[PDB]
Amino acid sequence: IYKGKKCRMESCFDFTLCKKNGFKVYVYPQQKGEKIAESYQNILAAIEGSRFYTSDPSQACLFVLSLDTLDRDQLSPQYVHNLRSKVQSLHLWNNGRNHLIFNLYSGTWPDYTEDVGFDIGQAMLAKASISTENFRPNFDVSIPLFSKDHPRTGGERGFLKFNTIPPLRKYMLVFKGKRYLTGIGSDTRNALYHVHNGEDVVLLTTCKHGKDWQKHKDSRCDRDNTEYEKYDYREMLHNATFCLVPRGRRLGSFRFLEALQAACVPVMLSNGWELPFSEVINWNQAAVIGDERLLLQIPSTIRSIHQDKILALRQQTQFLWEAYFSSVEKIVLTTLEIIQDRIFKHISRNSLIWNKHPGGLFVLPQYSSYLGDFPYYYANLGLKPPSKFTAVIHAVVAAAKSQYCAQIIVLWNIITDAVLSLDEDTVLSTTEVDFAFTVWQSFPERIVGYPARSHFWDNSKERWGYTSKWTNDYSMVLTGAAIYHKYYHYLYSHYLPASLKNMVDQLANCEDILMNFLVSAVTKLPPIKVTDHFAQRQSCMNTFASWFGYMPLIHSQMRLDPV
Amino acid sequence: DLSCRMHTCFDVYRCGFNPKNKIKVYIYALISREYNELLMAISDSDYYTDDINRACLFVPSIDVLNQNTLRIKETAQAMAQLSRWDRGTNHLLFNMLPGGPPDYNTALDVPRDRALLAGGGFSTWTYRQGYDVSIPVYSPLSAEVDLPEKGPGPRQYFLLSSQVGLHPEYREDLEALQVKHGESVLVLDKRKRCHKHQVFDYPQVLQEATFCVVLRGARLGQAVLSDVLQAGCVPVVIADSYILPFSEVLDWKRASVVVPEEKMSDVYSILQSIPQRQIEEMQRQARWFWEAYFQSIKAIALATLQIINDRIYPYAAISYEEWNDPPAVKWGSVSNPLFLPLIPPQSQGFTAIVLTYDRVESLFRVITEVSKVPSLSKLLVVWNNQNKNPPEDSLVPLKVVRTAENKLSNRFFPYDEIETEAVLAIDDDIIMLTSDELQFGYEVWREFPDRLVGYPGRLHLWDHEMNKWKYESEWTNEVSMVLTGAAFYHKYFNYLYTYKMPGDIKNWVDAHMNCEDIAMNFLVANVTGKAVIKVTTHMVERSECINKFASVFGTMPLKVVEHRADPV
Ligand SMILES: CC(=O)N[C@@H]1[C@@H](O)[C@H](O[C@@H]2O[C@H](C(=O)O)[C@@H](O[C@H]3O[C@H](CO)[C@@H](O)[C@H](O)[C@H]3NC(C)=O)[C@H](O)[C@H]2O)[C@@H](CO)O[C@@H]1O
Ligand SMILES: *[C@@H]1O[C@H](CO)[C@@H](O[C@@H]2O[C@H](CO)[C@@H](O[C@@H]3O[C@H](CO)[C@@H](O)[C@H](O)[C@@H]3O)[C@H](O)[C@H]2NC(C)=O)[C@H](O)[C@H]1NC(C)=O
Ligand SMILES: O=c1ccn([C@@H]2O[C@H](COP(=O)(O)OP(=O)(O)O)[C@@H](O)[C@H]2O)c(=O)[nH]1
Ligand SMILES: O=c1ccn([C@@H]2O[C@H](COP(=O)(O)OP(=O)(O)O)[C@@H](O)[C@H]2O)c(=O)[nH]1
Ligand SMILES: *[C@@H]1O[C@H](CO)[C@@H](O)[C@H](O)[C@H]1NC(C)=O
Repeated sequence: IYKGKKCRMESCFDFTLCKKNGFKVYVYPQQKGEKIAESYQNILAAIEGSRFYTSDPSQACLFVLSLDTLDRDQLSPQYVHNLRSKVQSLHLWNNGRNHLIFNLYSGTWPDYTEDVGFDIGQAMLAKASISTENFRPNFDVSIPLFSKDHPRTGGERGFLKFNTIPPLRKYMLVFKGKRYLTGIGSDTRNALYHVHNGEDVVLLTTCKHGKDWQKHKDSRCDRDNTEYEKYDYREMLHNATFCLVPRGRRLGSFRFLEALQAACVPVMLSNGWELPFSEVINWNQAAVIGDERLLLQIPSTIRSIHQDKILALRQQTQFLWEAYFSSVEKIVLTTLEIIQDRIFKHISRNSLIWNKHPGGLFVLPQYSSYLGDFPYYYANLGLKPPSKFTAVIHAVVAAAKSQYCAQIIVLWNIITDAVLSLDEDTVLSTTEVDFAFTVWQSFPERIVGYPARSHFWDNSKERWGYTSKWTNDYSMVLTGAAIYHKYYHYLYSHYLPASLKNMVDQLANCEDILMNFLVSAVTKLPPIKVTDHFAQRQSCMNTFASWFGYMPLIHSQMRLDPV
Repeated sequence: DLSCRMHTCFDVYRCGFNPKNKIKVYIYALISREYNELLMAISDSDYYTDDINRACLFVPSIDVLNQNTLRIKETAQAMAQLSRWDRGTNHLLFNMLPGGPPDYNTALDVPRDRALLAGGGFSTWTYRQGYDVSIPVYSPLSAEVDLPEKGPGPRQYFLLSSQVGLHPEYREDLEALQVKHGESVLVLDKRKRCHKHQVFDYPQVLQEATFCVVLRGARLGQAVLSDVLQAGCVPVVIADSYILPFSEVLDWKRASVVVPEEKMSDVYSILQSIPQRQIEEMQRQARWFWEAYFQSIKAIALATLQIINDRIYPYAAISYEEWNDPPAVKWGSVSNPLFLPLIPPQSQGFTAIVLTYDRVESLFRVITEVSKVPSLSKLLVVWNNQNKNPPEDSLVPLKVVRTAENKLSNRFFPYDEIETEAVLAIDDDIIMLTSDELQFGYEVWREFPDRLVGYPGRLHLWDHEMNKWKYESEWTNEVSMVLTGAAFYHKYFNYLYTYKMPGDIKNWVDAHMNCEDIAMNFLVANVTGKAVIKVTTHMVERSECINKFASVFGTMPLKVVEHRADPV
């Protein structure tokens, strides 16, 4: 009845397997004899490198296949044949009950439908280009369509280095893409010459598709081709305010991710396209959604958009790209967290966490579903930072402090939000602690501490460095005399995979470095300084950067001092 | 047709772009007082128009909300005979009882091949995602009795369940929970709620519990939800597959707790895991949701039409914060427009603006001292005197601008000649600044792009004797304002001062010739919600300015901080 195409979580899913508070995903082993694409290798590595990965099939309540399902067009070279038999012959398929199937392309040439090929059954599919009429509202996940060269880890850090007012550029609406003479889905692109204008709405098209386009060409293509080679595509997206992202053969396109990297606000024209992560992300804040049926009056609608609205849309586009779309690892983690936020619908993330800084991938609701228990959402609410802090001392002396100090915890080998981590070899006066906490009250998201160290990029060894003496700037503050949020403790314990912490334990140090890496990654802001044993730090930093994919540490040469 | 969405079965040629981005709703001319009040609320709004050829949506004058005596065939005949059916391409329908005595279909049973439905109880299977809207079910008890606006806090009971005609399984599980825990869970039996040897009044008993249980007895949507929200207790919907009303825009995760029907014996343990602060937040959110969306039929109609209008004009959709903020936190909210944590590089600089009336001998010193700093791009000088002309050919790029009128607020206009983001406003009187100080100020602004970075430090204090704010500068123990003289700030702040300034503050500062820095600080501290960074009848006028600015805003946006930034 409800177990067919109209599957939902309460019908086509086994909550009892996930009833244990242990949400884990299991990856099938490779057959070592079937071709596999690089994008699916990236997806599998993202799942396997995640904290949700487990080897034991019994413990996991989410399954992801090892067969390449991303490319499901028989005209493509990554199509895998006889996949129906290979998916029905699996021992743990179980009609695909708790199975997550990733997909990026589907459909044949005459009609690009959702021809996944094999019987999905009750499994949920994270398809790239999903029509809203064929999308399960709370079961499927709409994911972006990424390239084979899309980064596995790290990111390109966006494009918008300056936030300029007025939020306008040399052109307004831009599009340099192929127009298809024959087929399905080229109506909107072919009807762009109607609204093509001067250096305000510049819409370029190309008729050179395939090899038989000459027979089907018309008189319009001759002029278009010469004018097509006038502007560079990457440059055009950077001199533009609104980036048109119409429908080609399929609803999704690579141009959406390029519009978000370029910081231009995308104006989607694809009718009925479930936008990437639509169920958790508000797409009226980072993009303009306009029907392609009203194509002629689109530029007037774009002009009607106020400058403050444009500024908000551009910044939201930048944040959304840098949060949920920068790398395929981020996409996979976003899909997995969206899955996780449907098992226990009281320990999940609200719509404000997904659509505001730092994003849902760094806000774990298992810690708390109350926005006041996090350091990021004080201004959005009418709240103030907590006035008391818990002092945590790790002992392997003086400990003279009474003001602002609700309790002292000494660890031998927490109620308040703020946590003071102190090393027994560090002596700090109570006035200094009070000043540090007062500074922290203005910046609850960051780490406020007295010791500070910075890093450098040595070209000779192509290796990240670590300096600790007479630095002209800094990008890390040690946790030995620092104030931060207890949610950072929770995030360090329950977010980073076991390998980094294991190496930290075995090397007897490098926990503060990883803490600073984590806080700089989540906040994207530098910390604040207030006023043989040297060799392994560089290896620690290199390993951490390799795991992250980039160096989240950001330099800063300020120093907050009392007046 | 369950497959219908707004991109296939809806018509967008009929209503297109208009300067006022509001859809226009036309009402046909033909019973329940409910539908009469709904139509009257729609008519007296901004959406009602005539000239059917110009409006987009249509709301038939046929009784649809009550399905007990709906006469489904008669309703289908009426919809066909509407003479403007057009396969129901744009028509909007309202319902709150989508259930039938034989079976509860959780949706309207009329054909409605493409009609738009605003129903009360929607399942996740019978609800079109982007097409339909889930509306609250209206309980007359909301307006029949006016419960006191009791504040959040501790209550006698913890969990409560005041429903009539539940299924035996639910009641048995609730009674097991009550005998297991006791003194916190109160299951009430059959406007009067009768426990064993004790009587409670139904509207007012809900005020004594911090959690109220809403179950699925029939139609998947119960009128008890509105009463639970009105009384302030957090609703615990244990009706699985139920889409909460206005879940498209409202955040029900901060106002209610949803527990699956299977884990009903686990309800108490789940509710014990919630801290008290989130309890208070959820109670306030529930009260706000009732007073804004559930209170009257007018609120329901307005919210429904507004959601539809946002769907048809996505670029104009109202903000999430406007959707789900009580006015208290709405006034206390910030919503910083410059929220991206990006650090602009050294390639660009700052367009320095120097405002002068007279003293063209310190101004040359000012230009000489400012020009020595690196990263400076454009040294704009604004000339306000209508009488005295600037020295021509006696003065890296420099532009001198003449003002139409001599107003002090001409240093804050957004000039198109500014191609950078940082703006250094500096006056002639300030001369004890070196190049390194300005350079370090710019460096500090790089990490704090959305706040003032000013060198002078002036604060404000509260006076008990006069009960009015005062302007304090003699002693420095904390800083709440930095004067616009030698103050780095974003050009968007110039835009805000020039255009988005509430009240008559711009006119007032123009008239009084003084107090521009205080107004700038007020506006920036309100818009950004962050303090300022200091880098290391005169007084009466400043105090009067502070008091006036506090009066116009309704509060004091300034925040006291004891920290300054200095070179490492
Ligand atoms: C006269 C006539 O009807 N001709 C068509 C002919 O144009 C079709 O040929 C094309 O096949 C292309 C192909 O490479 O197989 C196909 O490109 C698509 O497939 C590649 C992978 O092979 C994908 O990477 C591309 O993204 C995808 N291109 C898109 C999205 O347009 C192209 O679409 C076809 O035009 C032929 C089928 O092969 O059918 C007739 O002969
Ligand atoms: C930034 O400025 C805006 C206005 O420009 C401030 O909003 C105002 O906030 C005050 C309270 O802080 C509101 O006063 C209240 O008015 C209601 C009636 O409207 C009254 O019943 C209350 O007792 C209270 O006096 C005022 O209405 C409100 N104005 C608007 C237009 O929203 C905002 O608070 C400022 N932000 C900061 C951080 O200072
Ligand atoms: O001058 C051009 C034209 C296209 N593209 C790339 O081509 C893709 C989209 O073009 P196309 O018309 O092929 O889109 P499709 O309809 O094939 O998805 C994107 O990755 C663009 O970056 C490009 O880089 N430069
Ligand atoms: O009619 C006038 C008088 C003064 N100013 C401006 O007022 C500032 C000087 O302020 P003031 O002399 O009060 O500074 P202070 O003496 O307090 O340091 C300069 O920038 C002038 O351009 C002005 O714009 N119009
Ligand atoms: C678009 O911006 C880039 C900046 O990276 C600039 O080099 C280019 O010249 C601009 N385009 C045109 C047509 O000038």
